[PDB]
Amino acid sequence: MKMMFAKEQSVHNEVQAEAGASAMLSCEVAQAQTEVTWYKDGKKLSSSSKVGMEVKGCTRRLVLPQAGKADAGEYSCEAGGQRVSFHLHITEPLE
Repeated sequence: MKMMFAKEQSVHNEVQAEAGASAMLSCEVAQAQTEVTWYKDGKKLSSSSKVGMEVKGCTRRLVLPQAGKADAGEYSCEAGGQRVSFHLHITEPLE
């Protein structure tokens, strides 16, 4: 049991942005680091060539430095008892 409590990165609000903008919805577990089944509406998690999905030793972080039209939608994450609610209303000025 480590006392390294990370700053709460588990977003839970509705924020908008532009196309190619930088959206950030990361989930960090500082307790019984349980695997969390995360999914976004429109973005399918692959390797890393498309979006910037990295796997942290502790939890996982959904870094998307290009919030686009196809990235707009609702984000639902089911963590060990905790959850993330991040609604991104992105714009389409680019492509």
